[PDB]
Amino acid sequence: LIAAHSHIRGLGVDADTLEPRPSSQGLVGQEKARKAAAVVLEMIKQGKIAGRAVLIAGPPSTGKTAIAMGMAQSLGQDVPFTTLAASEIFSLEMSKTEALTQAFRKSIGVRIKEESEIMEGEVVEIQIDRSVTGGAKQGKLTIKTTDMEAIYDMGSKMIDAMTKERVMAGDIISIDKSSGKITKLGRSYARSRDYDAMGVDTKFLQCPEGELQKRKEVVHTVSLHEIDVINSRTQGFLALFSGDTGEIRSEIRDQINTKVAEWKEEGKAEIVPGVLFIDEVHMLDIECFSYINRALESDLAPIVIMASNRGVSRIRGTDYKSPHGLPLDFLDRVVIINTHPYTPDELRQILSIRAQEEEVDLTPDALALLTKIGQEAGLRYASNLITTSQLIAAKRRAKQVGVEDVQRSFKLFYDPARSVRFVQESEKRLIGNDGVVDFSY
Amino acid sequence: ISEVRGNTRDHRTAAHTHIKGLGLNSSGIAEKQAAGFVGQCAAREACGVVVDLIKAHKMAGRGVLLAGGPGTGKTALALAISQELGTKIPFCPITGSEIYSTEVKKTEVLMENFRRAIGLRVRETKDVYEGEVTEMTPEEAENPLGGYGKTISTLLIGLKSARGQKKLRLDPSIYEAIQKERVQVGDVIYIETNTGACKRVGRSDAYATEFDLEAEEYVPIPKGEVHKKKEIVQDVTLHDLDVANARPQGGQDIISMMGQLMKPKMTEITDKLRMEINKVVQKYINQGVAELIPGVLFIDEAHMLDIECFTYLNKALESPIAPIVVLASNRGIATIRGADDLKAAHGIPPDFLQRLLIIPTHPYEPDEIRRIVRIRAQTEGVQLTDAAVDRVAEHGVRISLRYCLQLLAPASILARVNGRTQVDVQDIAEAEELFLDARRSANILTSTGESGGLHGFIS
Amino acid sequence: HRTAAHTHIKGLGLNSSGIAEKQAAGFVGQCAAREACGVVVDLIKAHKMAGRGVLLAGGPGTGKTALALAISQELGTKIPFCPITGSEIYSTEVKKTEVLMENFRRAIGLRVRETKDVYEGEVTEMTPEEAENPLGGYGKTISTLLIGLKSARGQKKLRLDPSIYEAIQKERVQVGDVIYIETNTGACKRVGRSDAYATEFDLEAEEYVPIPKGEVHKKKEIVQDVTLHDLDVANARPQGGQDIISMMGQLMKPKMTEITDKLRMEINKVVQKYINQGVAELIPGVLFIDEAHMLDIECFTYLNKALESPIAPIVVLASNRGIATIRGADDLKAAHGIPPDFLQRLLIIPTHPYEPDEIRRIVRIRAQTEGVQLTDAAVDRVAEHGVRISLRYCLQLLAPASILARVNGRTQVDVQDIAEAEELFLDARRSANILTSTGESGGLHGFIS
Amino acid sequence: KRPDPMMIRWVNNKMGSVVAVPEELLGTHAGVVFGAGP
Amino acid sequence: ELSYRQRAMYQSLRNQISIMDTLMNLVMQFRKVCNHPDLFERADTSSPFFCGHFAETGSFLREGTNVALGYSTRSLVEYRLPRLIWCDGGRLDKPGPGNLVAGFRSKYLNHMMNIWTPENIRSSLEGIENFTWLRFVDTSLQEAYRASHTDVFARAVDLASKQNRLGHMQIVYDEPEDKKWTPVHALFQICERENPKAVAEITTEGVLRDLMNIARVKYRELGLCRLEKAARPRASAPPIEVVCDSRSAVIERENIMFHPAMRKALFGPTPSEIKEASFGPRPVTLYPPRALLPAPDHDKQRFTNITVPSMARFVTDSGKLAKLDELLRELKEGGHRVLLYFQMTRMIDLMEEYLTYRNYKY
Ligand SMILES: Nc1ncnc2c1ncn2[C@@H]1O[C@H](COP(=O)(O)OP(=O)(O)O)[C@@H](O)[C@H]1O
Ligand SMILES: Nc1ncnc2c1ncn2[C@@H]1O[C@H](COP(=O)(O)OP(=O)(O)O)[C@@H](O)[C@H]1O
Ligand SMILES: Nc1ncnc2c1ncn2[C@@H]1O[C@H](COP(=O)(O)OP(=O)(O)O)[C@@H](O)[C@H]1O
Repeated sequence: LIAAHSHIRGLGVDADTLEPRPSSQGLVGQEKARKAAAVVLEMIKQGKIAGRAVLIAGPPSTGKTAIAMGMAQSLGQDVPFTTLAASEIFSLEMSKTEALTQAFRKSIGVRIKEESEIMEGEVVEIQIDRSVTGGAKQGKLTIKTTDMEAIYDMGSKMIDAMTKERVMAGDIISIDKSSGKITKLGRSYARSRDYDAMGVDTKFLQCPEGELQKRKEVVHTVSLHEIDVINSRTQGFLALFSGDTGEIRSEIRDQINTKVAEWKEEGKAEIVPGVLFIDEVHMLDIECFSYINRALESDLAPIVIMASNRGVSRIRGTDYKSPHGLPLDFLDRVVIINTHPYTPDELRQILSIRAQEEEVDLTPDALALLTKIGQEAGLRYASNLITTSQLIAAKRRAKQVGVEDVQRSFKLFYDPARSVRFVQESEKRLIGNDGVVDFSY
Repeated sequence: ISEVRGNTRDHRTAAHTHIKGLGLNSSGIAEKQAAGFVGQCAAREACGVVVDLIKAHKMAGRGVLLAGGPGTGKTALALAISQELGTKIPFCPITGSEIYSTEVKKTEVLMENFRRAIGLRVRETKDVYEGEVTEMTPEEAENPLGGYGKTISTLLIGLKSARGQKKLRLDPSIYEAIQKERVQVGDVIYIETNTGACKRVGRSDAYATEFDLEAEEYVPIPKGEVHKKKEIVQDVTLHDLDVANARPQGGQDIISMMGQLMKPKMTEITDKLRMEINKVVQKYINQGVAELIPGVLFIDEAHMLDIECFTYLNKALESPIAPIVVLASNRGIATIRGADDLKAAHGIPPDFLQRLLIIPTHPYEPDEIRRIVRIRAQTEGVQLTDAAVDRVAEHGVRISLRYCLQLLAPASILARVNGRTQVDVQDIAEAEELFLDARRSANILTSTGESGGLHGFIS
Repeated sequence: HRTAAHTHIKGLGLNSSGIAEKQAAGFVGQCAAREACGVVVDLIKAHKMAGRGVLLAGGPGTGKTALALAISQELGTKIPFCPITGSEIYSTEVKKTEVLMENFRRAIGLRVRETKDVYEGEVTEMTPEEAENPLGGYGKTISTLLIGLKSARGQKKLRLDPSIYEAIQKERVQVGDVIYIETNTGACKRVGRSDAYATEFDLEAEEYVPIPKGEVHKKKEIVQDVTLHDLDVANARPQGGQDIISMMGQLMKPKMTEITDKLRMEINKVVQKYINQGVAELIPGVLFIDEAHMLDIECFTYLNKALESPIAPIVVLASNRGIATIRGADDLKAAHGIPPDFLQRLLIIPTHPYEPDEIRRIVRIRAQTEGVQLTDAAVDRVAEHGVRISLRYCLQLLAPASILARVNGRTQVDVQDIAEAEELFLDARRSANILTSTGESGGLHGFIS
Repeated sequence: KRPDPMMIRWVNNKMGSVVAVPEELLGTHAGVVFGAGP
Repeated sequence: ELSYRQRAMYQSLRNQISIMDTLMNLVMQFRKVCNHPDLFERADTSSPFFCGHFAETGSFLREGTNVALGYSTRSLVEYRLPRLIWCDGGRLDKPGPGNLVAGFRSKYLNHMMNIWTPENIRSSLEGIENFTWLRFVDTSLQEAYRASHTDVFARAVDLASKQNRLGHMQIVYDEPEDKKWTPVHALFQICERENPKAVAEITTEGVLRDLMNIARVKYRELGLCRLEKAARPRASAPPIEVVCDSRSAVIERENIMFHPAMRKALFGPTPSEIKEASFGPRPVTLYPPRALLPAPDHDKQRFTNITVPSMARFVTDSGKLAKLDELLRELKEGGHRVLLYFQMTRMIDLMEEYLTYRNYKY
C-alpha cells in the first residue's frame, strides 16, 4: 500500500559533504533542516554521543515527520528507531515515567553474538519408545550424509519436535542443536506408497554432503527493554509482546546496566545506540519533561528527536504558556531545527513525487492547477485530490487526470478553509459550543 | 429436541432500514431519489468516490470527514457505504464515546478498532478422513522384532460416512492416538494428514440404543465424503492476529487454564508485536497465499475524541497497513475535548483537520422531507392518506425531520385501534398531541417550571 | 566510551583540608558549593546520623546535578547512592508514599557473610518411595527420594524430603547428571551431564561437566551486598522456599505492593541480629531526589515523618525554582517550590551562575572530554554563546561542529564550523522569535497555538 | 537383553514402519489395539 | 589490561594501602590477581542472599554416608499468635467449641440456602427463571454446582480432563447438509463451536497457524530463552509462618503451605500410578492426566536463581588469559603447545583446565 511517507526513501543528502540536494530520495527543499538532520545522523552512526535532544519545529506540513522518516530510512535495519506518539505515554498499566523509561530503553540495541551447531542429513532410521499412559519418551535418530552416518539419542523434547514435524525416513532435515529447531528441506526419494494419509508430497533433494555437524555464528539484536522484561520475571516472557510488563523495579535495571557493560568489555555484546523519535512532543506534560531532563543524562540514553507544531502554547499540566508548548528548562537542553513553508516550485515537485508514488498520470495542466490549489489550501489537501481525481478520471475511462477531474475533485471535497467557511455560514444549524442548535427549516 | 417455530420470520425496522445504497449511476452521478436516498446528491457523489477508493485497495490511512448539522444524513451515508462495499470488506463502526475503556489506555482501544478494520483473507486446503470407525485391525509384520510379543506393520481402519466406505491402511504409529483418544468401533473420528493423528468427535448415534443409560453424547455420522479434501477460505482481521498472539488460547498448563477461567482483560499490545505481525503478513501477501482487505473504520461523533486521541491517529494513519477512517461530526465551532482553550471548526484539531477529505451534508428542502416521509412510511409498512403525508411533512419542516418520521408508528397504532388500516389526519393530529417534540416540551419547562417550590421542575 | 553531560565530573576536587581547588576533578568554580558538598560527603562516610536533608538550590545549569554526581563519586561504589527525580514518585501500582519508602531503603546498604551449606555430585542412583494415601482424593504421593551423589573424593546416599524431590523434578535431573542442592533453600540446580558420558551423539547441546572435586558435602562462605529494600521485597512476595506459595509466586505476574511498616520493623530486627552476630555491617547511604519541586505536598508531608526514622538515609534535594506554587497545594507559594515547613529541616547549599572565564574553562574541559580539538578563536566563539545564550547551549555545539569540520576534512574545529553550527542548530530564544514573528499571521503557515 | 516392560517401540526406515509391543503389555488394556487384550 | 573482575579485586587490595602506604604479601596477591582472579577467590555456583533460617550441618565427619535431608527452610520473620486466636475460635470460619457460628454458617450458606445446589437450581430451570440458560451451556447441574464451589485452581485441574469436541465438530460437521450441527445441550457455546483456530490446526499449509505463532517464534528466534540472565533478585526468602504452640497449627501449616492436592496436580502422577494405569486390564484415568506445571520460559535457568560459572567467563576473567587465548589460536599454526612458563604452580593447573576447554594438547 501507499502511505503518506512512502515516497521518502532517504534523507537526500550528499554522504561526503552532507550538502542537501534540492531534490533527492523523495525529499524536496527544507535544505537547512535536511543538512541539520544529516549531521544528527552522523552523531547517531558514531554512537559516541549520548542523550542529545533535537527538536524539529515548524508549522503544520513542512515535512517534520518526512525528515524524521527520512532518517529512519537512512539508518537501516540494525539501528533501533523507536517512534512514539506522545499520547502513548499516558497509560493505565504504568506511570508516564515508566512508559518513558521503556521507550528510552527500546531505543538501545544489544547485538549479541552466539555460535551454534546445525546438523543436516538424510534420515535413514527413526526409533521412538513411548510409555503407555505416561510422558516418558526416548528414541534414536540415524541420520546420514554422503560421507557420514551416526546414531543420535533423542530426548523427550526432540521426540515432541520430531513428531510435530512428522520426520520420516528419507526426509532431509536440519537441526540447530542450540535452539532445538527442526526443519525439513525435502526428500531423498519418493514417499512410500503402502500407507495412507501420508501427507503432502515434499520437495526433492539430493542428500546433504560433508560432515553432519557444522558450526555457524548467529547474531541477534535485542533491546535493553527486552532484557529488562526477561530478567524481571521467572515466567511470562509473553509480556515482551503483550505489554502487561508492570512497573519494572529500578534495582533490576541497575543490574542490567552493569551486566551489559560487562558483556561489552568481554566482547559478548556490542551496544548499538539508536534514536527515540517522539512525535508531537507538546502532548507530554510537565512531569514527563522533568523526567526526560535526567533520562538524557545517562550514558545509555539514546539520541532523542522531537517534533512540534506549536507556537507559544500552554504546557500541559501547567497554567502558563511557553514556546513550542515546551518548558524553558527543557528547551535549555534542546537544539532546534526549523522547517519552513514551501515555495510553489517546491509544491509542484512534491506533488509530482506523490503522483509518481501513487502511479497517477497528471496532465501538466492538472499539475499546474493542483499546484495552485496547493498554495491556497495546503500540500495535504492537494495530495488527497491526486488520488480522488485518479478515481474520477477512471470512472469516465480517461487515460489521464485532466483539469476537469481535478476541478470535480475540488468541487466534491472541501478545502479545510472552505469547510471553516461552511461552518460559519451555518452556525445556527450546527451545534454550538453552548449546545444550542435549530433543526427546523 | 428443539421445537421449530414455523409461523413467521419478518424483519424489524430501524431508523436506517430504508437506506439500501448510495443510489448512483454507472457514471457515479447521484439520482435524485434512489436506494432509499432523497437529495444529498453531492454528498452521495463524494461518498461514491470514497467507496471506489476503498474498493481499489490502493491507499492506506486516508481520512474522510462527514460534516453537517444533526439530522442531515451523515450516518445514513456511512451505512450506505457499508452496504455499497458489502460484507467482505471490514466495517468497524464506533462512536468516539467507545474509546474510554477502563482496562487499557484509550490509544490501545483506538488501535484495536483500527486493526479490526483491516481484514485478511487466507486460502488453505483442508485434508481429512472422516467417518464412524467400522473396524480396527492390526497386520502383523513379516519381519517381527526380536524379544517383542507383537510387531504391527499396518493398522487398518474402516471409515464410513453417509456417502461411502473406505479402508484406511494407516501407519502403525496411530496406535498412540487411538489409545489416548479411546477410539472404539462406532466412534466418529477424523484423521488429519498433516499430522497423521486422529481425534474423537464422539460415539455415533447409530448406537444410541446400546444401553438404557450411557454417559455418551451421540453425534450424527458425517454427511460429507469419507475423504474431505477442499480449499477453505479464512477471514481474519489483523486485530484477531494481535489477540491470538498476545493471549494464546490453547495452553495445557495450570497457568493457562487458570487464565482462561478468569476475566480476560485486554492488554496494551506492543508496537513490536503489531510490527512483527505486519512483516510476516506481508511475507504471505508477497507469496500470494493471503490477500489484504483494507476496510473502513467509521467514527461517529468524532467530536467526542479528545486531542490525545487525535494526535495518536496522526501516527496511526501514517502506517502502511491502515484502514480508511471516516469521521462524522456536527459540532460547528467547538472546544477540543482535551484542550479546554482551543476552539476549532467541527471540534477537530486544525493539525488533524488538514488530513481529511471533508464532505458537507446540507439541510433538506420541504419537498425532500415529503419524499422521505413516503419512503419511511413504506418501510414501516404504514399506509397514509396524501393529506396525512402533507401534515406529517409539515412537522418535518417546522420541527425536525426525525420528529415527523417518529410519528408514523404511534399514528399507525391509533388508526388500527379505530378499525382503520389507513392513517389519516385525525390520527396524526392525535399522535402529535400524545407525543411532544423537544421544543414544545421545552416550552412547558419554561412555563410550568417558572418556579420550583412545589409542582415545579427541578432546576 | 559514550560521553554524557557529566562524563567530565570525577569528584569534588577538594584538598585534604577540605578546600576547593579552583579547577579540579572536572569542576570549575562552585567553590563554596563544592566545599559544602565535601562536608556532606563526610557526613555520609561517618555513617552516624540518620535523616539529614540537603537542598541544592540554584538556577538551571548551575551544576546542581554535577555536584550530586560528584558526591556519588567521592563516596565510591560501596555506599548506596539512590538517584531519583520527583516525577518517579507517581506509581500507578502503589501509593506515592510507598515509592518514597522503597527508595529510602534502597539507600541503606548491608554487607553480610553467608554460609551456603550444599551437596554436590554426580547422581549415581535415584529411587522414589511412595505413600498410599487412602482417602485424600489426590491419589498416591511420593514419600521420599533416595539419591546417590558421587564426587571425586567421596560418596553419599541422601534420603530427600518430598519438597526437595519436587525441586529435583523441576530441575529435570536424571541419573548421571551433576547436580547442586543448596540446603538453605532446598533448591536444586542441574550443572550438567557427567563428563563420563561425554559423546557427540546426542541431538541436544548438553553441558558435559567434570565430576565435582572435593567432598560431596561442602560449606561455602560468600559475602553478599544487599539493601534493606531487597530484604523487604524478598519477604513481601516470597519466592525462596519449595512450598506451594513460593512455587506459585514464581508463576504470577510481578507486582509491587504497599509493604507495611510491620514488615519493615520486622526486617530491622532481622538485620539487627545479623549485626549482633557479627556477620553483617550497616552501610547507610544517600538518596538524591532530583527535580524535588516536582514532588507534592503529600510527599513533603510524608518526608517529615520518614526523616524522623532512626535508620533513614541522608537525603539530597535539588530545586531550580524561585517563588513557586507548591504542587497539590495551589494556594501555597514558597521559595524553591518547597513548603516552608519542610525547608526548615534542610541545609541549603546555594549554587551560583558562572562568569565568562569559568564558562570558557568549562568549554575546554568539555571539549577535551568529547575528544574534539578547537582553535582558541573557536573556544572564544563558543564561550561567547555560553555568556550570551546558555552554558548548556554552547556545550551542545561542540559535537555538531566536529562533524561539520570533519566533513571539510579539517580535523580541528575552527570558527567557520561553529559559525555553521550556530545556523543549523538554534537555541531556544532564536526559535522563540521565529514563533513570534510568524505568529503575526495565521492561516496555513501559522504555528498552532 | 529384554525390552522395557512399559515402553512400546515405533521404528521407521526405508521399508516402512512397525510397532512392537512388550509381551508384558499383551494381556493388558494396551494390548487391545494390537489385538491382544485381556 | 585487567578485566573488570581483576580491576575490582586489584582496587580492593589498594584499599588496604590506606592502612599501610604485609606489603610483601600484598604485592604477591597483586601478582595473583594479575595472573587470574580465580587464583585469588575462585568463581563458584552462586545464588541470591537467602534471608531465612535453616539447620546447618555441624560436623561433616559424623554425618556418615546415609543421611536424611529434611526440609528445614524457615522464615526469620516469625509471627507469633496465641492459640486462642489461631486455633480456638479466633478464626471465624473454623468450627469447634467456642465457635458455634461457623459450623452452622458453613452448612446453610454453602448448601441449604445456596442457589447453586442442584435441588435449588432444578426449581429455576425453566421459563424466564434464572437458570433457564443452563440447558444450553454444555454443563450439568452437577458441574454447575462444582464450578460454583471449587476455587479457580481446582477448576483449572478439572478443566485439564476435558476435550475440545466442539472444535472437532467444526472439522467434521462442515458441509451445508451438516447444517453446522451442534448438540442442542451445547447451543449457547457459540464461540467454542466456531473459531478459526481449530481449522488452522488442520490445514496442510499452516499459514494461519504460523501467523498465530509469531510472538512465540520470534521470542525463541532472538535466543532470549537461552541468553544468560542479566539480573536476578539480590535476596530471597521463604514465606512467613505463624508460630503457634499447637499441634493443629503444625498440621495446618502442612495442609496449606505444602498443600498435597495442588502439589500432586503440579507434578503429576507417581511411578506406581503410571504402572497401575499401564498394566491394568482396562484403562484408568489419573487425578491429573499430566503434570500441570508450565514449561519454564528460560531453558537453562528454569525455576531457580542459581547460576553456574562457565568457561567463557573463565577465559575472559584474566586479561592475560584472554590475550593468550587470542595468540594461541594462531600459534596453533606454529605449534609450541607447551612453550609456556609460569611463576605460580596453581596457574599451571588453571591452564590445564583452559587447554582442555580448548581441547589443546600438551
Ligand atoms: N520536503 C518534502 N519532501 C517530500 N515530501 C514532503 C515534504 N514535506 C512534506 N511532505 C509530504 O507531505 C505530507 C505532509 O508532511 P508531514 O511530514 O506529514 O508534515 P508534519 O511536519 O506536519 O508532520 C507527507 O505525506 C509528507 O510525505
Ligand atoms: N437523504 C435521506 N434519505 C432518506 N432518509 C434520510 C436521508 N437523510 C436522513 N435520513 C433519515 O433521517 C434520519 C436522520 O439521519 P441521520 O443519518 O441519523 O442524521 P445525522 O447522522 O446527520 O444525525 C435517519 O432516520 C435517516 O435514516
Ligand atoms: N562547575 C562546573 N564545571 C564543569 N562542568 C559543569 C559545571 N557546572 C555544570 N557543568 C556542566 O554543565 C551542564 C549543566 O549542569 P547541570 O548540573 O546539568 O545543571 P543543573 O543545575 O540544571 O543540573 C552539565 O553538562 C554539567 O556537567
